Order: sequence, then C-alpha cells, then structure tokens
Amino acid sequence: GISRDSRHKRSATGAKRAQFRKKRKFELGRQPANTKIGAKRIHSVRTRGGNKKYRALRIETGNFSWASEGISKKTRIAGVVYHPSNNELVRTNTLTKAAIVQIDATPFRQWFEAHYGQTRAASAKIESSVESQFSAGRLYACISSRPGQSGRCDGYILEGEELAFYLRRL
Amino acid sequence: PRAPRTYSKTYSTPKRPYESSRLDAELKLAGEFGLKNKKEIYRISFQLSKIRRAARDLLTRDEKDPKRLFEGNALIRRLVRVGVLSEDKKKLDYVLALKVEDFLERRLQTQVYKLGLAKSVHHARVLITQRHIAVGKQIVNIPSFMVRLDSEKHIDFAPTSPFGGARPGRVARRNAARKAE
Amino acid sequence: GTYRKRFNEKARSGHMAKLKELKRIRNKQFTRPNANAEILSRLKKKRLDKFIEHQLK
Amino acid sequence: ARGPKKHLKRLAAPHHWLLDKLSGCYAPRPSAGPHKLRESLPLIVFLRNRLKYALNGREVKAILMQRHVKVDGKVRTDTTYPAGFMDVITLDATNENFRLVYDVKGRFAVHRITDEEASYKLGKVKKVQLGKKGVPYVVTHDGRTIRYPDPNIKVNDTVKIDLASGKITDFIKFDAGKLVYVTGGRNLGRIGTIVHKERHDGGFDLVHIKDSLDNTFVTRLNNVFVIGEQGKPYISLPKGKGIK
RNA sequence: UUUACUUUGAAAAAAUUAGAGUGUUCAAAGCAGGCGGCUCGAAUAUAUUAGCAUGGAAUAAUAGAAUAGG
RNA sequence: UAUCUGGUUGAUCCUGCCAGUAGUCAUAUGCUUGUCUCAAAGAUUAAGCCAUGCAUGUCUAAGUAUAAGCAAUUUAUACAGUGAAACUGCGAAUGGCUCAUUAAAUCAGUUAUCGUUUAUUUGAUAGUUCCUUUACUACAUGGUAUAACUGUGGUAAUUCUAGAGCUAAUACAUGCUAAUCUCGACCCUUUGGAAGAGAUGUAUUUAUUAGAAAUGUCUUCGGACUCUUUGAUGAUUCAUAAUAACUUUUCGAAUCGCAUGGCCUUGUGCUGGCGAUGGUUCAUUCAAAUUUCUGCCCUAUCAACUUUCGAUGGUAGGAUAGUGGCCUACCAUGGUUUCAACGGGUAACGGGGAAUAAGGGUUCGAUUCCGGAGAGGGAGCCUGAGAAACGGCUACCACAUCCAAGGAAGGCAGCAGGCGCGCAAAUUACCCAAUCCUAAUUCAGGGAGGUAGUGACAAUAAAUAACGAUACAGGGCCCA
Ligand SMILES: [Mg+2]
Ligand SMILES: [Mg+2]
Ligand SMILES: [Mg+2]
Ligand SMILES: [Mg+2]
Ligand SMILES: [Mg+2]
Ligand SMILES: [Mg+2]
Ligand SMILES: [Mg+2]
Ligand SMILES: [Mg+2]
Ligand SMILES: [Mg+2]
Ligand SMILES: [Mg+2]
Ligand SMILES: [Mg+2]
Ligand SMILES: [Mg+2]
Ligand SMILES: [Mg+2]
Ligand SMILES: [Mg+2]
Ligand SMILES: [Mg+2]
Ligand SMILES: [Mg+2]
Ligand SMILES: [Mg+2]
Ligand SMILES: [Mg+2]
Ligand SMILES: [Mg+2]
Ligand SMILES: [Mg+2]
Ligand SMILES: [Mg+2]
Repeated sequence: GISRDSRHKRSATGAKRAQFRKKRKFELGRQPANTKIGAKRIHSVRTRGGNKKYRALRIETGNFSWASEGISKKTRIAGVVYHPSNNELVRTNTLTKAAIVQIDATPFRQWFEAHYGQTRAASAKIESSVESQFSAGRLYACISSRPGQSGRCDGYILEGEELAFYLRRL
Repeated sequence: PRAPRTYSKTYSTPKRPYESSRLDAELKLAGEFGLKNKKEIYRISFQLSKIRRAARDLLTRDEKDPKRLFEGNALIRRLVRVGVLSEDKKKLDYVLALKVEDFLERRLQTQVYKLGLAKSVHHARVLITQRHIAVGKQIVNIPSFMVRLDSEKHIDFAPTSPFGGARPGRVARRNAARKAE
Repeated sequence: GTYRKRFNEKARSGHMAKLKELKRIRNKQFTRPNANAEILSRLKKKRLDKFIEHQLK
Repeated sequence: ARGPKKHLKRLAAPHHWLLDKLSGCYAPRPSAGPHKLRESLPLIVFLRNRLKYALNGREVKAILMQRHVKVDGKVRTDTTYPAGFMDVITLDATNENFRLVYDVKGRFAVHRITDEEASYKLGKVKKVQLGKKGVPYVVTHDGRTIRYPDPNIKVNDTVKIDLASGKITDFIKFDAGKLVYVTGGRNLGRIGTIVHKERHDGGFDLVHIKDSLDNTFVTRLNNVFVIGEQGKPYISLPKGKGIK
C-alpha cells in the first residue's frame, strides 16, 4: 500500500500526471514502528537483498554516552519528555531518533565516583545543571540511533548549549 | 529471429515505356542480341545508369581527391576487367561514353555466337541453356553470363556435351538402335 | 485517447473508475479490505410549455 | 526486465567478434568475469571462430573439460568465460601460447608468444587503496587485487604480474614519452608515444599520442594502456606494430 | 573580457545505406584472409540538435580606474 | 503540367482555351501460375472470447538410498555398482508475444551515484595462547523431526489430503579442541643464546579521537652515530586506524570424492597429496534503482493554473537499499505561464530506420535490433539476490468449465488450432540432434530455435525450341 514513487505527485508546474505503470516492489514502504517504553520486543524484517532490519516494538534500556567524559553506559529509560517533530509522540511516549528522554543516573554517578572519588578536583568539576540532574536522579538525553531501523535506543546525554536550549524548550 | 538479409531489384521500369523511340530501340536490341523480354534491357539500362551516375559524381569532384582517385580507379578496373572499357580509354570521361550495346556484347550468348560455336544468337542461347557450353572447366547454362577478357579465350564445348567428345545424345543412340534392329 | 469508446466497457469497469477519477481532477478547475488476510424530447416539452402559456395568454 | 538478462542476440553482439549474421539467432553471452562484456572475447569464439580447432559447441566444451585450455595459467571449463585484453591462453597439447591483443582493425588478434613471455602479463592500475587492517592493495583492469604493492605505484600505471604467483615484478609510471596502446574507440589498436595529458577537473582527461609515423591523435584517458617505454615494449606486438 | 557563431577532434551499438575485394556455374546474396618473409589484402565513409576538448582576425551582443579630477 | 489525341467553323493556317492522356505504392479483388535460389505471414482503434495438446525443469567420483528396486561379488558385516520416489541446492524474474495505456512521460544523445542494493563469475581475505564448577563430547552434539516409505481412512470431483508408525543431511538447532609479535639486560661477537618488561579476532549501534647549517664526528673508507613515520580525489565526516560500551545478533568448516605417500620410540601412533562444496569483508563482473542538460503531433472559439484532500521551500522524525513532500508534525507562501503554463484530441509505444524529393521538405515506422509497459479490468502480497510475477498466490468486477448442488477449478497480447457471419486462407506436422540458454550437470530439458509443409508478401536467375533441304507462285512492303 505504501509507496515512495514520485509519479503520483503533481508536476512542478502543477500538472496532474497520469499513471505511467503499476506500483513496483523496489519502491515500497512499510508501516512505522512506533517504539514504546516497556519490556523488550523486537522482530526482524527481511529487506532488499539478504540484509535484515530490526524493528523495536518495545525497548526499555539503551546505551548512552557521556561525551565530555568519553564513557558509555547502559541505562534504563524513564520516559520521553520532548520531541521536536511531534508533541503527540511525547504524549504517547513514542520512541524515535532525536527524542529528548529521561534516563537513570545511577551508572554514570557510580562511574564518576569510582574515577574521581568525589561526591583532581578541577577535573572532577562538571557543569552545574547536569550536577543538579545527578542530584535529581534523572538525566536528559538525546537518542542518536533510529530504533525503527537498528532496534536500539542508544544516544548521548545533553550538555552545554544543547542542554540550555532544550531546557528553555521544556 | 534470424537477422534480416538484404535484397534489391536489378532493374527499373522506364519513365515512359510507350515512347515509340524506346519501343523501336528495344526491338532492335532484342533482335540483334536475341533477348527474351524487356526486363533484360531494363536491367542493363539500370546497371549502366548507376555506373554513369557514379562516374558523373566522380567527375564533379576535384582532381587528385582521395575519394575520386580511389573509387574511380576501382570503377575503371572493374569496367576493363569485364571488357566493356578498352585498355586505351582508362578515364571516367569514356565511362560516361559507355552504352548498353557493349554490355550486351559482353554477354555470353553474343560471344558463343561470335566465336563461331553457334550459327545464330538464338542458337547460341539454346546451346548455353542446354548445357553444351563451358567457360574453362565450368559449365555455364546462363545466357546473361558476363565474360571477362581472360575468360573469353576459354569458351568451348563441355567435356560432357555430345559436341565436346561425349557419347551421342538420347535421340542419336535411339535412332542408331532402331537402325541396327 | 484517454476516454475513447471501448468495445466492452462492462468488462473493464475498474478501468473506467480510474478515468472518471482522472477526469474529475483534470476538470476540477472548470467545476470551480486486505485480500491476503487469514480470514475474509426536449423540443416536445418546450413545445408544450409554449402551448400552455399560449393558452393562459 | 525483472532481473538480469541471460541471452545475447547476434546483431546485438559486439561487432569485433565477427559473427555470421545468418549462422544462428543467438550469440555466446559472456559470463561474469574479469573483463567487461563488450570488451571480452568468450573462449568459444576464440576456439571456434578464430583458431578453427573446434567446428561447433560441444567440441569446444569437450576441449575445455579435458582441461587443455588455461587462461592466465589456470584451467577454465566455462565455454563463455570472458577472456579479454592481455589474457594469456595456453594450450599445452598443441604447444601454443596466445596473448589477446587487438590489431589495427580493432579486433582481437591471434598472436602466438613464447613460454617465457607467456609467464607474465600486464595490468593497468585502476585503483590503489588501503584495505582492512591497513593493508594497501592495487586493483588492475582485469579485476586482480594485489596486496602489499610498491608505494610508487599510482593509478594509470602498469604493473607486470607474474601468473604463477600473482605478484608485481615491475611497474611503469604514466608519463610523457612512454609507449602506449589504445584499448577502445576508433583509434582502438593503435600504438604510440605519449605527448601530453590534458587535465580537466570534474571531466574526462584527454591524452595526445604520436605514432612512429609522427601522426598525432587524441584519446580519452580511460582508453589508454601503458606497455613500455618508446622502442622497448614489455610485450611482443602484433604485426603492423599498431600503425595506422 | 564573456557569450553567440564558425574550424577541427573524441562521441553517436549492431543491423540498414554508399563504397573496396571475392567466377555463390551468373545474379540476388554471403564472406573475410592468401603463397612459402612474400612489402599482398573493407582504404573505409556517413550522420540536424544537446553535452565534452580544441583553432579562430570578421560579424552580433556583452563589458572598462577608457581620453577622470585636484 | 509536361508529351500525345481530339473539340473549339463554310474551310485552311497561327495563337489561346477545354476534354482525355502520367510513374504512383497502400487496401481490396479477378485471372493464370512449369524450374532454381530465396524470404514474409498484424490490423473490426475486437489489449474481444477460447475446447484440446505442448511450451521449465535439473545429478557429478564428489549433499541425503537397508526401495521389502535392478544387477553384481573372492557369495558379501557400516556403505561402496547402477538407481525409481522424496528431502536438499539451483532455475523458473531468461526466452517468446503484443502495443492497451502513456505528450517532458517513454525514448535518443549526454551526465552523476562523495545517493544505494547486487545471487553468480574472477582476485584477495579470518592461527585471537590464556582466562576457577576440567564436575570436560571434538577420535565430532541433539529431535527441541520429518519427507519418501508401512498401514488405516474421508470426498462425486482436482497436481485435495487426515490419523498412527519409521528413518537421513552441506535441511533445522547447538557447540570445542601449547600461538605469534615488540623490545631486550646479561653473556657472546655471530647463521648468535634469551633472564625478563610488554601486545593480542570479526559482525551491529552510538559517542569520541587521528586522518598533518648532523653543511658535524669518527670509521676499515665502506659504514655507523641523532631525526623522519599514513594514501587518494577538483572536492568529503573518504579509505583506514584508535578508545568506551552495546546487541532475543552474526561469522570464525561437526561437509564430501579420489589416492595411500613420509616419519619413527611399532602404536589401528604422529604427519601428509589432488579436488568439490560452503563462509566474513573488500575489489571486480552480470545487473538494478534514481538522476543532470537538450530534443515531442494538433488545439488560444483552452488564459490563467497548482494550493481545503502537498502545491513551492525550511526543520525534525518515519519509511526506503538508499537521495528526495515519498509520508507524518509544525512552519512560512510559495511554484508555472503569451518564450503558450493548465486543460482537451491523438486510428500517440519511442528510436535505429523506410518511401519520395534536384535541394529544401512531406509521409510512414505494430512488425527481424535497443529501450519502456502488459498478460480480461482494478487492488494487495509470499518466496527469493533479483517479481508488485500472473504458464505464483489472495480479494472484488465481467465472463465462463465440472457437480451427486454439498463444493471444486479458470486466464492462449506463448506454439499449433477455433469462435466472433450466414461469406471463408499456414500445420492441432518432425527435431533438441546446427545457435545459444538453464541445471547438481559433456549426457537431461528448451513449440527459444531449427527442419519441412502451406494463397505468385517482397526479391534473383530462367525453359516453352534450334539447325537444314526440297517444291510452288508473282507479288510484297512504305509514304500520301
Ligand atoms: Mg548431361
Ligand atoms: Mg523479456
Ligand atoms: Mg570524476
Ligand atoms: Mg547398495
Ligand atoms: Mg524443495
Ligand atoms: Mg493529454
Ligand atoms: Mg549458480
Ligand atoms: Mg508424523
Ligand atoms: Mg503535512
Ligand atoms: Mg494507442
Ligand atoms: Mg516501432
Ligand atoms: Mg512485467
Ligand atoms: Mg485476451
Ligand atoms: Mg532461487
Ligand atoms: Mg500481477
Ligand atoms: Mg498463458
Ligand atoms: Mg512469463
Ligand atoms: Mg497464437
Ligand atoms: Mg517461434
Ligand atoms: Mg472468422
Ligand atoms: Mg556437488
């Protein structure tokens, strides 16, 4: 049913084009995978060639990266807070790329504690708002993967101008 | 399917076939050379027209042009080889002076008549079509065979022909058998 | 050639539906389940009009 | 079509093969292999229409699967194997070695060579790139990947490959004054020396070539194959030496 | 100065067309190799426009911190 | 509109006029039709409808035979020859036919993929030693399993199948087995030994990182002493490498034929040859998909069109093999047009080409080659590298086959052959043996193709008679 063909669209001049041919398989589309937070449910999709794609119907955990510290930890997902394209996805807690999400701070906190031994000092100094988030127990993160394609919820924590911008939008 | 193969018409109907001049010219030509019909004269006229149009187009071009030199030399060579064009006239200008009568002369029928193997043009046609004439070692049963200068001296009676040294034909041996009986 | 008469229009009713749909969009300026599922005349009326008014006249 | 084609009709076949238009309806479609379809000569054509050892198909097949034919020192059994430019075909039983080189007319010529010359070939360096694990390699015109190449080898250079081991013995850089062979176009088969390489960024590079007769002609760079330096080709040349 | 325009060079499948050779018994055709190095042989050509490279003095547009000011 | 004839009055001339007079090459049609070479077969704008038959299957020594199959044997001790059936692998997405629809669409030439998939072919490419429950299969793991087969059954009927019982893998699912490389103290001065400090695959996802005056001294006269250290494109966040984690997450040979060589501490010990089939990644090859610029018949008595239900653009997401309003959400109001947009007609598939013409031009091109679309009309899909497939599947519309009335089975614009009229036209022919294509494969298959047959399609050559003698008569022919 879903097709990506451009023939059905009107011409640039506005002319209504006629059907050149029947719909073709190589120009197909598939239903969206509205990934949601919950017990992991993934099913594979046989795609063009022998390749495969992974469909995240549900996922509750993902690998997130502290870029400033250059570390990566697996963390549970709390919930979607802000998505630039659709607020309805935020309302339904739908997971997609670029979505601003809340993640648990326990592993990053414990790693910080082990490495720096503080609840050296100059290096242990970190931006204020993310420290406030550590105090709260949840961190704002941006999903950098595409769960409907690779089946993963992997991303990076917000910081600096990024964090200030999304805080203003929140 | 298999690739197409080319074919072409060897003659063309004249522009006005009811000109009295054309009718009498054709009468003279057919009678002189024993031609079966007008399609032969049309064929020869078509060939001559093609040759003379080519020669005119060559004479248009500047002298020493590569195309003119090469293809004109080829045309003179072919015409002299067929014997139509004499050795002393190897120029395109004499090609434009050519005629149907000369190509008719180079026909095998006319040559079997001329060399003395036959007493008439029609007798020559009979002998050729009848399988009594051989050019060199090959039997030719086609009056329209165009003979070359070298092939001219090899026209003779075939080895298999009764006139060439073989046994008498069916009529002769039948009459001999009846006479003996 | 889009809307030519066909030999048997009934046999290709689906094709006709497309043509009417194309005609609708093309001339719009002038006007202004799942099969692979597991379980499934005028002159006379004018003439009378002229007569009756001629009577009522 | 809904997939790859598998049939080749005679009129659509390459002209240089010289296939009779009335012999049949189809022509031998070259199978996938080292060379392009249009720039390859399938073994069936070589054995039947050129060498005349075979009269027709299954006799070519039988010749092949007795393992008498070797292409670049390896036995091949596919009738439509796409042998191409500078391929060495060895027939041990008859004691013949051939190198596939176009003549001046532009068709592959039956050129007999000695065993010593048959021991090697030349490949135009189509690509030079680092592979996995930081391993350099060169891709030649016949699809041979040779790892660990000399650093001096660049694209458009010509590498002398030993057939037995498949390693580079020597190389020739692409520079003016080098002896060069044309492998396409209307000048296909001519031989000359480089004069200048006209460079156009974002476009096809053009090369000027001067023959021994001093006639000059220009050709696209993709159509250029270095074979040696002037007066010293690294291979034996057909009759005519790529003149006219 | 740039463009238009023009010269040449690549390119434009094969088949078809024109052309060279060849005693298919002739012809329509098909066809590329012969003698024991012989300087033997399709030598080949053909396409309006668009794109690419290239030589251009005229012609038609296009430009100037042109002959400016103190 | 030349040439030829005739009429224009009481006649003859010279003008002028009028009538007839011309190669066409397309359709239909009539008559005749001996030979050689040869070559084609459309048409009711009816892409209208089809009985019957065939047109795609395939096995090497080299995936799986206890067929209660056949034949063998030194008469068989895991098997071994040949091999039905079935599983497995591959192909069926090629070929052939037709021109319905289609007017910047297709198509022609010319570009790009630094914008993406790619079975197959060809060339390269993967020793990770170790890491407690070793309580240990690698001299090799399971049914988490079945066909063919045995046996019992249902239906009027079909290439319909139910229950129960068996048994295999290159089917399915699992899972292992004393290495190499840096320096190198110390001896020794080389063919050197090595105490010891160190390092260790792939596949997916994200983040980050790299990817730029030694002009001296000695020496044996050589050479040594210190330093260098990625490549490519016109152009990149390219190639490649590194760090940290991640994965219902892969791969890293539990496969097969032939043959029996070499070491010994003599063990059914160790090692070892020529091939086939598989497998990660890269390149190559056959391809596929988008894509850049120029070029389409008639119509202005079609002048404004597109945008509410995406039209132009921006951002983000989703989807795609991938770019992209391809779709979603929100934003702006954009886009084309008298240089003809938009709409309408087209007995419109496009081109290489064909006819005519002195040149310019005009017409045709379903039709032997390239490309595009389709399989009665729409819609949607499984499989597979590749299909929106139709001699694959599912629904709807129109037709239409069998029936025991409960159901079942359909797509000849494929090769022959019919209907569409009550008026008409190739053989329901033979061969896979010349060409090539498909398969596990020399061998099997191929209405692709070829052979022959059949209305003078279009073309070439060319018989139906030639040579004499004798007799009789004087008239024969041409102009006017
Ligand atoms: Mg006789
Ligand atoms: Mg096809
Ligand atoms: Mg480039
Ligand atoms: Mg047995
Ligand atoms: Mg199967
Ligand atoms: Mg229209
Ligand atoms: Mg295969
Ligand atoms: Mg069972
Ligand atoms: Mg929208
Ligand atoms: Mg049409
Ligand atoms: Mg056509
Ligand atoms: Mg199709
Ligand atoms: Mg039909
Ligand atoms: Mg398959
Ligand atoms: Mg379909
Ligand atoms: Mg069918
Ligand atoms: Mg089909
Ligand atoms: Mg038929
Ligand atoms: Mg056929
Ligand atoms: Mg009828
Ligand atoms: Mg096998």
